[PDB]
Amino acid sequence: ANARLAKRGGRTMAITPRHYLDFINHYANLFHEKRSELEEQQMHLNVGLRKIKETVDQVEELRRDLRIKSQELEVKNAAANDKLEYAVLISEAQAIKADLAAVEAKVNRSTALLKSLSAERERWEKTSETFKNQMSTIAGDCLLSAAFIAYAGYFDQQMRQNLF
Amino acid sequence: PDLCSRVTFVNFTVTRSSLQSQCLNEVLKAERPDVDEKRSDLLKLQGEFQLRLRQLEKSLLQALNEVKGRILDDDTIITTLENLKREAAEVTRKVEETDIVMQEVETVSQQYLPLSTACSSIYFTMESLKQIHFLYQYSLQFFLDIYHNVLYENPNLVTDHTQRLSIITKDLFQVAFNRVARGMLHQDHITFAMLLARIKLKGTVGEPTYDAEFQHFLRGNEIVLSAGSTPRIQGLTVEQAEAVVRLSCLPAFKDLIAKVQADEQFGIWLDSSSPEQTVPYLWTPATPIGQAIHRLLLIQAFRPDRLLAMAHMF
Repeated sequence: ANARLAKRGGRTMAITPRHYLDFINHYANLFHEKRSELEEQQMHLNVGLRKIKETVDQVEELRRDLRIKSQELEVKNAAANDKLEYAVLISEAQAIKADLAAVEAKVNRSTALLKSLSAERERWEKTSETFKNQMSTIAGDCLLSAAFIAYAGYFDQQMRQNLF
Repeated sequence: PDLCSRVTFVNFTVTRSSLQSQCLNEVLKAERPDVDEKRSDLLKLQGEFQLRLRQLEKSLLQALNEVKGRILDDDTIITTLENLKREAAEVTRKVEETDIVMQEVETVSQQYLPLSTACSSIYFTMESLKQIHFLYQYSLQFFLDIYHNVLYENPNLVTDHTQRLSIITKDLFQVAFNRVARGMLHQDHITFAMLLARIKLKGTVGEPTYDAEFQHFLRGNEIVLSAGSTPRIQGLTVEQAEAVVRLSCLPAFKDLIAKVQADEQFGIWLDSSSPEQTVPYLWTPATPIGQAIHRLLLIQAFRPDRLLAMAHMF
């Protein structure tokens, strides 16, 4: 490219092996920092997805407890109707129904939380799947970027684009 | 090379896109100040909202990273839900600002895109102008001073945008030619006028971009000529014959030899006298500018002496 510019008749600067050493050092530093960044991002995404899985498991456990103790309230109400001591049974049924209200409110709130966080999950899983492809291109991307950042600093936009 | 080895070069040149954006912003400020200031405010608000969205993504990642427990049994996750809801609402509110930005940018584009294209073309012509005589070299501050003259010194200072844009454009072309040719030799004034004419011709719609005949008019001597081709010597010499053969490759000039042989009575409008005022033949309809281009090609083929006068009248 320098020879072509000289044949064209413009003004050029002679290149030196210092530029090659600078380019290779930039390649090494960029490769290391990009590898660290993607590794930290994947670690954070894995933590987030594992915690979402744990939250879904807790939601399922809450649903199972809700239906089991709903059946328990139904059985207790049937027993109280058969036995129709009574005041204590009524108080126990009222306490169980208040627990049902609290548990159902928590279940609905957790379901709303899951619905709201599904929009983040549907992209987080896609990024985690795309990580395998995006980690295999880091060498070529860093080579291109280091070559541009250490070599194409003197020319104009057209010659920068031509070299790239 | 001793200094070149030790340092890396960072060249801050000027690009067409940057110059077009800068000129568009300047003409917006000097033409529609309210639109310009509200566009700047909307861009700033969009940038800070995108920054807020990225901060929210980072905060959600950190909150889901560093609580170490069950999400369903905590109140920090409840605050997280509240934040997700409220800032999903502001993401929803982003759309109306985006629509207003789209309306503003489409109005600005449809009103002042050819002006900014002319801005870039004229400045790049002025920069490439140094290849001729290497004495005059102009900077970007010269162009910015030209714009401070154009946008702030208006005859009949109209208050109508449709006429004002055309007035600004033609005043720009005239004062650019004046301020450049004031410090530039008379031998190249016709060259700069031709370049400005090419810029305005490309800008103006109606004339179909006369690239092929302009390329032939500029590079007709360097093209390969026919070998052994001997046209008629009834009223033209060997140089005129060679020029006619070279020009005959254009789609407009098909029956040139037949036409000049049939028009024997018109032996004066194409040879001798002053052919600039009256030219034979023609350019299907043709624009006056296209007819001028065709007559200029005819002048270059037949009487190359009158090229400067014909360029002046073109």
